[PDB]
Amino acid sequence: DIVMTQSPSSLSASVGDRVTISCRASQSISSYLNWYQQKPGKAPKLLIYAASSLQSGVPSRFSGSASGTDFTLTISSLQPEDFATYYCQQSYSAPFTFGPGTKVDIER
Amino acid sequence: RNFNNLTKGLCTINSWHIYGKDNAVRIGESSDVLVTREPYVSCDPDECRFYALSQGTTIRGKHSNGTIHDRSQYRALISWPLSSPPTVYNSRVECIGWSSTSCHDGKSRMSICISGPNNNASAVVWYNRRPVAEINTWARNILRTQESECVCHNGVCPVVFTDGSATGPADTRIYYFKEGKILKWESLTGTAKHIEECSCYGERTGITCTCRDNWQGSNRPVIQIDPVAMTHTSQYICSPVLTDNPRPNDPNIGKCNDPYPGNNNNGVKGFSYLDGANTWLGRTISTASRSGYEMLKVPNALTDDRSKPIQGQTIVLNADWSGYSGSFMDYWAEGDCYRACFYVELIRGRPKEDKVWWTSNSIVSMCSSTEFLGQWNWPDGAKIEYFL
Amino acid sequence: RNFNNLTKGLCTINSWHIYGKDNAVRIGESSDVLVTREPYVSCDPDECRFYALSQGTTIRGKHSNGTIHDRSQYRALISWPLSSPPTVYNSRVECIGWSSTSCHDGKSRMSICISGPNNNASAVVWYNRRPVAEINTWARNILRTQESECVCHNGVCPVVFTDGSATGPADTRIYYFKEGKILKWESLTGTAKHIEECSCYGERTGITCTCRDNWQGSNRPVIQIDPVAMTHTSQYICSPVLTDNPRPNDPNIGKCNDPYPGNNNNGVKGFSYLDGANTWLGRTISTASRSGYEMLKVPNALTDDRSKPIQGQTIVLNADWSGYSGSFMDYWAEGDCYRACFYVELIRGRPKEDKVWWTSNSIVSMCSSTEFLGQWNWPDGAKIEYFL
Amino acid sequence: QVQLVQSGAEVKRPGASVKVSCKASGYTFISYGISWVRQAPGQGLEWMGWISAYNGNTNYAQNLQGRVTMTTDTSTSTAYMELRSLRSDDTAVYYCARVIPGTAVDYFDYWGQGTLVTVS
Ligand SMILES: *[C@@H]1O[C@H](CO)[C@@H](O[C@@H]2O[C@H](CO)[C@@H](O[C@@H]3O[C@H](CO[C@H]4O[C@H](CO[C@H]5O[C@H](CO)[C@@H](O)[C@H](O)[C@@H]5O)[C@@H](O)[C@H](O[C@H]5O[C@H](CO)[C@@H](O)[C@H](O)[C@@H]5O)[C@@H]4O)[C@@H](O)[C@H](O[C@H]4O[C@H](CO)[C@@H](O)[C@H](O)[C@@H]4O[C@H]4O[C@H](CO)[C@@H](O)[C@H](O)[C@@H]4O[C@H]4O[C@H](CO)[C@@H](O)[C@H](O)[C@@H]4O)[C@@H]3O)[C@H](O)[C@H]2NC(C)=O)[C@H](O)[C@H]1NC(C)=O
Ligand SMILES: *[C@@H]1O[C@H](CO)[C@@H](O[C@@H]2O[C@H](CO)[C@@H](O[C@@H]3O[C@H](CO[C@H]4O[C@H](CO[C@H]5O[C@H](CO)[C@@H](O)[C@H](O)[C@@H]5O)[C@@H](O)[C@H](O[C@H]5O[C@H](CO)[C@@H](O)[C@H](O)[C@@H]5O)[C@@H]4O)[C@@H](O)[C@H](O[C@H]4O[C@H](CO)[C@@H](O)[C@H](O)[C@@H]4O[C@H]4O[C@H](CO)[C@@H](O)[C@H](O)[C@@H]4O[C@H]4O[C@H](CO)[C@@H](O)[C@H](O)[C@@H]4O)[C@@H]3O)[C@H](O)[C@H]2NC(C)=O)[C@H](O)[C@H]1NC(C)=O
Ligand SMILES: *[C@@H]1O[C@H](CO)[C@@H](O[C@@H]2O[C@H](CO)[C@@H](O)[C@H](O)[C@H]2NC(C)=O)[C@H](O)[C@H]1NC(C)=O
Ligand SMILES: *[C@@H]1O[C@H](CO)[C@@H](O[C@@H]2O[C@H](CO)[C@@H](O)[C@H](O)[C@H]2NC(C)=O)[C@H](O)[C@H]1NC(C)=O
Ligand SMILES: *[C@@H]1O[C@H](CO)[C@@H](O)[C@H](O)[C@H]1NC(C)=O
Ligand SMILES: *[C@@H]1O[C@H](CO)[C@@H](O)[C@H](O)[C@H]1NC(C)=O
Repeated sequence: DIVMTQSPSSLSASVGDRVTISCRASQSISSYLNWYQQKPGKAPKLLIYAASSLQSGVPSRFSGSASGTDFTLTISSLQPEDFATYYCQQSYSAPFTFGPGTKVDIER
Repeated sequence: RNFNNLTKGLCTINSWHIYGKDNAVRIGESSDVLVTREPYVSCDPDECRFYALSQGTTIRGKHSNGTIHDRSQYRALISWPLSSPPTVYNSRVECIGWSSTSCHDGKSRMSICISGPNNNASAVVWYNRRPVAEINTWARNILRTQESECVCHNGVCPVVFTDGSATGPADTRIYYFKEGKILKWESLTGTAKHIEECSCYGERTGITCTCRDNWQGSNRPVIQIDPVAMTHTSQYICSPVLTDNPRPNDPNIGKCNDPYPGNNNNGVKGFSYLDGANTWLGRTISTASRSGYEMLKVPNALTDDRSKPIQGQTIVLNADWSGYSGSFMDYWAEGDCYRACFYVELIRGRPKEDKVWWTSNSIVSMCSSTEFLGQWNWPDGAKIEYFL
Repeated sequence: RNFNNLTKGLCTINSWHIYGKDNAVRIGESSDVLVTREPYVSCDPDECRFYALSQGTTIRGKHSNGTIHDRSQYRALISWPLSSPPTVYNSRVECIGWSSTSCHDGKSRMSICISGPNNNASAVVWYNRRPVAEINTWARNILRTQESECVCHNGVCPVVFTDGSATGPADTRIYYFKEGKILKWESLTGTAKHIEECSCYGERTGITCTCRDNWQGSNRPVIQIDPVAMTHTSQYICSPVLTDNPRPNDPNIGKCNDPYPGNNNNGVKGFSYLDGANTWLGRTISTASRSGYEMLKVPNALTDDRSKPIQGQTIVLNADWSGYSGSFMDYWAEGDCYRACFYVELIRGRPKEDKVWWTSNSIVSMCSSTEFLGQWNWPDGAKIEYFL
Repeated sequence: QVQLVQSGAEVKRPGASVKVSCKASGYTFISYGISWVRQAPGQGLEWMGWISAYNGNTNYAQNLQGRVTMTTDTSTSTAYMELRSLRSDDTAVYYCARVIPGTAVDYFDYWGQGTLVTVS
């Protein structure tokens, strides 16, 4: 059982308001963690791979890092278009698993 | 004399040191320095010289306007003394053409130049400064070659040629030459999918070439050539460290028998030294454009798809401009191993600087050492403002 | 051939005569003459050449602005024929770095260049125009060397290196090289307290070097080197005649095992020939700045702390500009003794002339004779106005 | 342009099997691996399995074993996945995706639009 959690499970922020989303693996997965973005009705999109490598075509506002088994995804400003559920994937070993996902909603 | 025989191994590489630098662009501000591009370095038994393709005009002249083109047919391969600028009054012409390669086999020098239209192109092979043999075009689409030093063994000098679409499955041939004559040629084999602009060095019998894939990926192809057998194979460097430009950000796991995707139809010439734990890779620093340059020590990069750097050295800052790079060796030097060396083209002017109508380059080169030496970056140092 | 062996003695010196002069600054007014500094002279068995550190630009160009700096890393050691200007179209590059030394051992030439940052600096030793060996920095503060011809005996060429604060007890090492390899090195010993920029000549077995003390005084230090034993000692020149610049006005009694005070943290490279009653010292004329230049005959200056001049010759007037000076000898010349020679750098431009943004030098050199010849001063002769 | 195109939605009764295709375009099919995930309504992504690019060795999620198989047709550049003995809780959108090493898993970068399978 390759275990990972997300924190916050949910959050919200005003557009332009910088946020951070974390994932915590039980196991020492090292760099083998990818981040996905999913919008309703769509297949998940990729943002970051191998802990901190940004995927080409992904806006520069996205970045991330890791320490121990704690991985984070963050943004610079919050884009009107990046409200989505974010997920971490543990690619370290089969079975490959995902965290439950973190939903960022819009602050009201 | 006799022919050079590749019997020694490669020296341990702990660090790199300055070998040469011409400062051609700075000098050219007020002197008769030729506009050049696509340099390489080559050494004869008693001399090292710089080679480059000249545009037939000085930087400061009016015919430098528009030298951005890769062929004008006013282009020629010239040679001048190590670390001197390529001036109009000290250069020797080796041959004429828009694409070339050259080397010394221990008795004399071979030079190959490609000239003509993109369709009815042709290559002329020179030896000992006389034309000897010619090769016509076969796929009818830009015959092109290495732009680097060739390596000979016992008189045999393998040369890589490409002919065909640069964004598709162009064909490839390897020719084996001796004293300018053609002894054999082979169609490309192995698992590499697209090859252009190979950089080669010899070691302890056998030639290793790092080439570029301009079609499908950032993991440069490698050709392994046996000059005695006149046979070869090919594959990609397995390491997750990507070396082309533009390139994807590095993955955890690389690929070996298939190109690594994300940046299609592009790339820059480069090199590597593949020697197990003594393996070093060169690359640009920026992933977006041709700037910066660094050397990374990456054990077993050729075969280990999870290998990572354990050391490195900065040559050019990402704040500076870079360009094509490649390898060379002095095969007549005394000692029990060959000292690896490399060069980097530093491009100034167009296409990045719009304040001038020309494009030109400076040359910086480095050689390895077994000592751990300190580091310094090497900008070309020209002020573009002085040309404006 | 074979190696040069220092078996002959020094010729009697009665007077000095012109050996060479390039007039580089005057010529450079309207020609492609490189900006240089810190020259020296060296001779191979059949040729004498000038050596200097180039700033990578011509005097008249726009990159000459700011060449006042001692290192830009666009700097290289170049060599050109005796008495010709250091032009861009006739110079050969020996090596790259901001500090250097070189000499011929009878079979081939050794050249050493120091490059890189002030911290992670390094030296590369070249021989027969190939890199051979390297030395890293040890005190981490400006590795630096002689800026003069080195002297070899039976293949062994001692070289002095300094690393450390220029206003404090910097360390010092002497390396013994053969064919570019390091055979030995020693920490500095004897009573000299600070050593930089040594000027050396060989005679009747043994090498004498006059060096500079940039920390505590005007009585230049001397290193006495035995190239066979690879051992050395040191002391100061005892004579009351002071030779550095800036310097105190001369006392009646000098010092031998301790620097002579009054002008701290400064000085200029210079030389002497120490030979008992055939002893000659060189120095600037002004005590306040680097102007003028004269030779004084001062018997037993090395050991007699009350010795005074008994003869002399003016080379440069105090009305002219001077610069670094040093010694050299042709060790392949026919005859029963070595003819002593020396050179003087004539600096023009910044930091003394604010009308230009560059700094540059001309070279004047002299050789001894047994005859009593007349004298003439030798200004560089450039009009600064023509560059304004 | 790399694309992955999946079969449209289907409804099955429990005990039935369903086969979902995923056609590849824009790249060499056999050089990349294929994997599947499923997303039950309101849920995250459950990995189904991964099939290797050159030999089809496969690797199935443990909770699905005995009901799931994967196969590819290299002549049509199309991947297939099949579930057997369906239950109402297998309702999910099934997605196909491409993996960069085709011999190892490290980053699934291309995704199909998803196939909705309803079991009732
Ligand atoms: C005087 O000169 C000397 C000589 O030049 C100077 O010393 C040099 O200083 C430079 C500084 O840049 C170093 O280069 C970097 O090296 C790191 C790798 O670190 C290695 O060395 C560490 C040193 O300690 C040990 O070795 C020394 C060697 O003698 C020894 O003395 C000491 O006692 C000790 O033994 C090691 O600790 C380290 O290993 C550790 O970590 C391993 C990780 O898994 C672990 O396995 C080991 O067990 C151990 O724990 C290792 O050996 C390089 O990473 C770095 O390169 C990155 O950063 C530069 C900075 O600009 C960048 O240009 C490179 O491209 C690269 O950048 C990364 O991020 C980019 C962001 O976009 C990305 O694009 C890049 O692709 C790259 O991506 C990252 O992630 C991907 C994917 O996950 C991954 O593939 C990439 O590799 C990378 O991680 C530099 O190379 C010199 O090595 C060092 N040389 C020597 C001989 O010391 C000295 O400082 C000078 N002094 C002064 C005063 O100036
Ligand atoms: C054609 O060419 C020839 C060849 O070049 C020309 O002849 C040369 O003319 C120059 C003129 O400058 C002379 O240079 C000066 O020499 C004096 C020293 O004098 C010596 O020579 C005298 C000559 O007579 C004897 O020798 C000749 C040689 O063949 C022989 O032919 C003749 O028959 C006779 O034998 C000697 O008399 C004298 O010794 C005497 O005094 C001794 C003192 O104690 C005594 O012991 C002896 O017994 C005897 O009594 C001696 O041998 C140098 O002093 C002078 O240098 C000073 O002046 C110059 C001028 O600018 C300056 O640049 C120097 O730095 C130095 O300046 C002093 O003052 C400065 C003020 O700030 C200070 O900063 C300096 O440091 C220095 O300081 C003084 O005090 C300190 C401290 O106390 C002390 O240490 C210093 O030494 C100094 O005292 C010049 O060197 C040539 O020597 C001469 N050469 C020859 C071969 O003749 C000829 O003229 C040309 N013809 C034409 C038409 O142009
Ligand atoms: C370099 O050649 C170009 C091409 O002829 C020159 O630019 C042209 O200048 C004329 C002047 O009226 C304009 O009408 C054209 O539209 C310009 N063409 C382009 C492409 O801009 C250019 O000035 C030349 N540069 C130098 C330094 O001679
Ligand atoms: C040499 O470089 C200096 C440094 O840039 C130039 O001097 C500057 O000229 C600008 C012109 O507005 C002034 O604002 C700066 O204050 C100047 N700097 C200094 C230090 O004076 C100088 O003109 C250049 N000289 C030449 C001949 O090109
Ligand atoms: C190079 O190796 C071949 C192997 O047969 C040998 O015949 C040839 O003479 C060698 N060349 C030299 C210069 O030793
Ligand atoms: C130089 O002197 C040494 C002393 O042993 C001698 O062996 C050597 O051959 C001499 N060199 C020449 C060129 O005579």
